[PDB]
Amino acid sequence: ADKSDLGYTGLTDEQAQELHSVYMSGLWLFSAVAIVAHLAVYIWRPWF
Amino acid sequence: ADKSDLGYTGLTDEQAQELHSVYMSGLWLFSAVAIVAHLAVYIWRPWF
Amino acid sequence: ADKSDLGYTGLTDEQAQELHSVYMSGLWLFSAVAIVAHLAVYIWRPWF
Amino acid sequence: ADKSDLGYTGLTDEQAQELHSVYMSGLWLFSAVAIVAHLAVYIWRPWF
Amino acid sequence: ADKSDLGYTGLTDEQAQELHSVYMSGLWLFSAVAIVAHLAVYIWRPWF
Amino acid sequence: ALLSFERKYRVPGGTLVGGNLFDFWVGPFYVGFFGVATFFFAALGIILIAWSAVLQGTWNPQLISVYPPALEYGLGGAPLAKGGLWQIITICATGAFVSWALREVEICRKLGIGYHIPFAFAFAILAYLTLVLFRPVMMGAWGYAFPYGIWTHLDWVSNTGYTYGNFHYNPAHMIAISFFFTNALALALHGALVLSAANPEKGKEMRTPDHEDTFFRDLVGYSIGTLGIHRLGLLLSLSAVFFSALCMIITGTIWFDQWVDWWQWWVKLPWWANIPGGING
Amino acid sequence: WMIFDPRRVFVAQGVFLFLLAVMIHLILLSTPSYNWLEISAA
Amino acid sequence: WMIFDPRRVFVAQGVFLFLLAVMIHLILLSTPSYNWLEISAA
Amino acid sequence: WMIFDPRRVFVAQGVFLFLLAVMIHLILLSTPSYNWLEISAA
Amino acid sequence: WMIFDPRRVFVAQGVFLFLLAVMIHLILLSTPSYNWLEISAA
Amino acid sequence: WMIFDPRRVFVAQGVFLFLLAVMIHLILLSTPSYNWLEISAA
Amino acid sequence: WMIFDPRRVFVAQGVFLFLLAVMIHLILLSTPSYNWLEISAA
Amino acid sequence: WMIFDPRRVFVAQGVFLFLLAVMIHLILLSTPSYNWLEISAA
Amino acid sequence: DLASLAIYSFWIFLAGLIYYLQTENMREGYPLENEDGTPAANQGPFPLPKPKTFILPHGRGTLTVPGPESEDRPIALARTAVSEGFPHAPTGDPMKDGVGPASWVARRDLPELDGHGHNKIKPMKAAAGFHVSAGKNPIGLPVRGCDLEIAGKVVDIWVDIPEQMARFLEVELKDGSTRLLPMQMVKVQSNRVHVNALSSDLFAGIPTIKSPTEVTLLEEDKICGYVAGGLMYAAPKRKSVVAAMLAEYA
Amino acid sequence: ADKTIFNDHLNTNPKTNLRLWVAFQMMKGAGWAGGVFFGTLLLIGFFRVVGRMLPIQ
Ligand code: BCL
Ligand code: BCL
Ligand SMILES: CC[C@H]1c2cc3[nH]c4c(c3C)C(=O)[C@H](C(=O)OC)c4c3nc(cc4[nH]c(cc(n2)[C@@H]1C)c(C(C)=O)c4C)[C@@H](C)[C@@H]3CCC(=O)OC/C=C(\C)CCC[C@H](C)CCC[C@H](C)CCCC(C)C
Ligand SMILES: CC[C@H]1c2cc3[nH]c4c(c3C)C(=O)[C@H](C(=O)OC)c4c3nc(cc4[nH]c(cc(n2)[C@@H]1C)c(C(C)=O)c4C)[C@@H](C)[C@@H]3CCC(=O)OC/C=C(\C)CCC[C@H](C)CCC[C@H](C)CCCC(C)C
Ligand SMILES: [Fe+2]
Repeated sequence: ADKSDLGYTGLTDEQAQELHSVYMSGLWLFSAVAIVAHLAVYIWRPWF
Repeated sequence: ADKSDLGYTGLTDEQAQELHSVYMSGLWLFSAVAIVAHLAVYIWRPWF
Repeated sequence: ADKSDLGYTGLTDEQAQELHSVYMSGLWLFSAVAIVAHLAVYIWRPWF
Repeated sequence: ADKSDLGYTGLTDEQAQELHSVYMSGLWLFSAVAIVAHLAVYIWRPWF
Repeated sequence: ADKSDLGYTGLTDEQAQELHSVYMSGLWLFSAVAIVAHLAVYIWRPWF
Repeated sequence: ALLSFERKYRVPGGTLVGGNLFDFWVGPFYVGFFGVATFFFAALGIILIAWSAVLQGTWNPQLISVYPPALEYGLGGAPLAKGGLWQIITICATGAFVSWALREVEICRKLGIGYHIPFAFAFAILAYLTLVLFRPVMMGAWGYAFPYGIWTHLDWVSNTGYTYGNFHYNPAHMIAISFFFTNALALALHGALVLSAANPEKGKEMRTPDHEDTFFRDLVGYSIGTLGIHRLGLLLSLSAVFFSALCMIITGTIWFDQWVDWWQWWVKLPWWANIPGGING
Repeated sequence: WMIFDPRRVFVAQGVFLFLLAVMIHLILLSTPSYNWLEISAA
Repeated sequence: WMIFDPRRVFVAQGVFLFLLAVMIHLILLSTPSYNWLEISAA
Repeated sequence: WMIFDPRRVFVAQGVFLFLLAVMIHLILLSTPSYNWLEISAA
Repeated sequence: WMIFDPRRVFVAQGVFLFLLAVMIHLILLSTPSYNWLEISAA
Repeated sequence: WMIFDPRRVFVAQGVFLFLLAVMIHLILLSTPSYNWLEISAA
Repeated sequence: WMIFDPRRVFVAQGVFLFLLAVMIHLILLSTPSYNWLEISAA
Repeated sequence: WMIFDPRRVFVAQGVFLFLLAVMIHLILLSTPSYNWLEISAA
Repeated sequence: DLASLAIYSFWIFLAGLIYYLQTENMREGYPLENEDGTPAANQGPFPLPKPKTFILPHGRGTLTVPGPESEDRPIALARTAVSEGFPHAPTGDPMKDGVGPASWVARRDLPELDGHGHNKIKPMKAAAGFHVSAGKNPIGLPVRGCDLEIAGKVVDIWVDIPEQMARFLEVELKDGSTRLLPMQMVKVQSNRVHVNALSSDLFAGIPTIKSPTEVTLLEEDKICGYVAGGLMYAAPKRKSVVAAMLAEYA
Repeated sequence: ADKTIFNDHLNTNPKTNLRLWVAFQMMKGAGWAGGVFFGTLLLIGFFRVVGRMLPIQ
């Protein structure tokens, strides 16, 4: 079933129960897994 | 409330459906799975 | 909430809804994640 | 059902159809069946 | 002399109205003083 | 087995989210959620005294050695018995330090005794870490570490402990000793501050905390009470370690030189600068 | 009777054998003369 | 549910394969006579 | 739901990070002068 | 009016900049004299 | 709440600027590039 | 408000400078390039 | 009280006679003459 | 003496010092009893010693210790597992039968005595020693329970002399029927108090101290134990409590 | 307002998530911060974040 407004859907507040666990925490721990890797990659070994 | 006799809990009929289907099945789903897997373990590599 | 039978819980037929997607295909595609990798590590370069 | 005094628990037949029915599984699969492992042992290899 | 009025603390909401203003609004009398004296050190003496 | 009053205290829970799946009382011991964890950690760990007993040499924990990696291999691994197999022992050790101090909470939340105990082992968690993690990650490789033994890391601390001249010139070290000899300074009178009142000499009526205030005010001029010397045991016994993990978090990684050469930063002062005085003069 | 069936009969066998098998492997790996990858290094 | 699905095997098996992954990274990436990426100098 | 949850970001973003990581692998694993895993014999 | 607001407005800006930026990344990767770690080579 | 003001926060405006000003001025008072103080010698 | 006035404005403001003035003059007493009084010969 | 019974023989006495056995063996298995295990060839 | 002598008067005279010491710490508590009132499994390799005579500080009798060990006080746990090992659960609500996280004991009716001839713990309206007579002085402010709601008003202090300390914080109810509450859990910051143990509609379940000035050693068991009762269960399961009971720092 | 079973609500527009939640609970998460998640962040996180263009030669 769909509603009316924005986002609806949405689906307020299915916009803050499913865009939070895997959208934020999925991409924030895709930023807590990617940034860290670089810190063994930036200098080993592009400098040669 | 807790009862009395043999034995609780429980739970007749569950002497041959609970303590024989996930209890005596272990004497098979691995005890014999050992006997077949050991045909590829017992000879690797005690003989050099 | 809980039943009495077996698995119950269970919980038929969630014993085959929550132990089919992540359990069966769980140890199946992990047999395609861990095993297919073996075929490029057996010899490169344990053979030295 | 709660108890009070010596020497419950105990007691019966929570001792008869239970404690008699599980302890011999630890006092036979390791008492006389442990002398069935003595098979490939008593001759291999005390005598060289 | 702090942020607002009698009494503090304070406050409810608070925290959403205390630690967002001591680094930006308490720094609106400093960050604007910082904006100017940084453009001159975009050339002297980063490059010697 | 359980005690006589251990009747009312028996209640399931304590563990977090999942249930009472792991909390079965095996004997006098507690096997909570971190109970079977330490069962997993203590079973593999006895083998780690026996592994490099066929790779390094001897089979007796007298000279058994799984050495730390070398100094320069980088941010990575090692050989094996000389680092690689050493690299596996720690996360069990520490993985077992952790599964113990935090299986206490499955008893702390289980009843209602305080959470200042997942903590007094965390100065032991922050005292064994400073020799396995805090040091050898930065100066080159995991080669800056001690051996696990009981006679190997002995001839590693002395005849191999004068790299910095003498370590007594190390001020916090010596303050983390101005903190350590004071532990049994206040266990020696507090372990005897409850002993001799029901057993005075034999027969006499028992003392109360007013005789405590005519024995210790009749001692050393300071009587902070009886709750001032359990704030005077947990003040003797946790901190000789952060003044030693600070005697070494700036020793070797910044000062791998003589700490006997540190006590010439004190004689340098504009007032008595160009002046040789005594002994020095 | 008693013990468990819906609680502790599928888990007293999972990490229990992992506490008796996969950490038993470390004995047949404490070898480097046998070993299924350290035979060549002898 | 016999086993616990969103408990024992959703964040407790992801580290159970993480259990046997990196401890062996300090054996096979180790070994005193292998490497095959480190000794690019000798 | 603004976007699709069990459709566009449970495996479709799993081929979004996967579509990036490996197409560059054969640029960084490659290169005529980096390697540090191939050139260890010659 | 028309078009899509609960559909093709969060999916016309997710595979459109990725089809104008990340595919554009390849031409500034087509440099190996510039390039953000090839400077060591040239 | 959970952040003092009559005791804690008063010292975080008067001398926080005093510190993070001169504390960064510390290491740049005798250096072989920027200078701009001890240049006054010729 | 909040913090005390006659303990940070009258005399305690005077030690915001009393030792804050003697410190900067305890660095340049054994210094030649300035001095400006240590020698008064000619 | 003082001395009970039905717990010592299950997990303690089995490792009391064994404890009474263990500190005896590694000397008579290693005496200048006895041993009786390793030697059976010559 | 010699190079090989003195290490033997030690592998022996002290090899039983974990043995002699353990029993001296295994006085109280032992013997071991089962889950009903029964001569239990055993004691251990360091069994409990037969006690010596204990003289008490204010003539409280021939209380030898280990002393009373039987089942005097009421206990109410419905035995879930009749087998010894698996835990037990209370009857109705666990904070009424007194079983689990909230513990107490039945003692003799003589409160803790000092040596002056008077009792140990008294309010500020039982010791005119230190008072209020300068500026504005805070002994009378509102409070808050774990439910995150006002609980009462505390306007007094139970004084101490030998330790110069405090043990309770007395609450003036709307009525006056006495109540009590411990001392170390507390966490006060500004102008209102916050306790994070019991909800603000479970404070009357805390016994009225038979006297508002006296604490008999009999009473001083549940009175500092009911808060521990709310440190285990509290609180299933969803919403506000998850943002209250968990997390935090201190 | 109340379900009787415990001490919260299902949904309803007003009253619920109105001025609770982000008001009282995790108010310590920020007040404690500005010194712990800001003070241990001046010579370590910056120690490895500049490496990006400079060591590339
Ligand atoms: C057995 C071989 C040596 C020796 C081996 C060692 C070793 C090893 C150590 C010392 C240490 C010390 N030794 Mg010694 N020491 C000996 C036996 C003694 C005897 C004695 C025979 O009765 C005395 C009185 C001392 C005296 C002392 C202390 C001054 C000092 C730290 C004690 C401490 O922390 O306790 C705390 C309780 C106290 C009452 C002491 C507090 C007194 C003041 C505060 C400490 C003065 C030290 C110094 C000046 C610090 C400045 C003080 C500041 C004003 C706070 N030693 C013999 C002669 N000793 C430790 C040390 O720090 O080296 C100097 C150290 O690691
Ligand atoms: C050259 C000789 C030097 C010197 C050589 C060294 C060296 C080397 C070191 C020190 C270190 C220290 N020295 Mg010094 N030291 C000297 C002599 C002394 C004397 C003395 C009076 O003689 C004293 C009192 C000290 C005191 C100190 C401390 C400042 C510091 C201790 C840190 C520590 O151990 O915490 C650490 C706490 C722990 C490791 C406990 C952790 C507990 C863990 C979590 C649990 C383990 C469980 C276990 C595995 C299981 C076993 C139990 C079984 C189940 C039965 N040194 C002389 C001056 N000293 C150490 C240091 O400063 O670095 C921190 C150090 O490395
Ligand atoms: C400043 C902190 C001080 C401290 C405090 C402290 N230690 C504590 C505790 C506290 C509060 C406990 O509560 C806990 C305890 O049980 O009380 C004694 C403990 C403890 N302190 C212990 C030892 C210990 N503490 C030490 C030091 C200190 N403890 C500090 C002085 C030291 C020394 C002398 O450095 C030792 C040897 C244990 C008896 C006990 C920790 C109990 C525990 O956590 O067990 C978990 C371990 C396993 C499950 C085994 C698995 C590990 C692997 C299988 C093998 C480990 C390899 C490793 C190299 C072991 C080698 C040991 C030695 C050869 C070095
Ligand atoms: C079991 C071993 C542990 C231990 C036990 C122990 N220490 C003990 C004792 C015990 C049982 C005491 O009974 C005794 C004590 O009373 O404790 C407070 C003591 C003690 N251990 C102390 C220190 C100490 N503890 C140590 C360590 C240890 N002691 C171990 C941890 C050490 C070491 C490591 O060597 C030292 C040095 C003291 C605190 C105390 C000893 C009390 C004493 O003998 O002092 C006598 C009093 C004086 C000498 C007064 C003179 C003061 C100055 C010498 C003169 C200058 C000041 C004067 C005021 C001039 C100013 C003029 C004025 C007139 C105005
Ligand atoms: Fe004590």
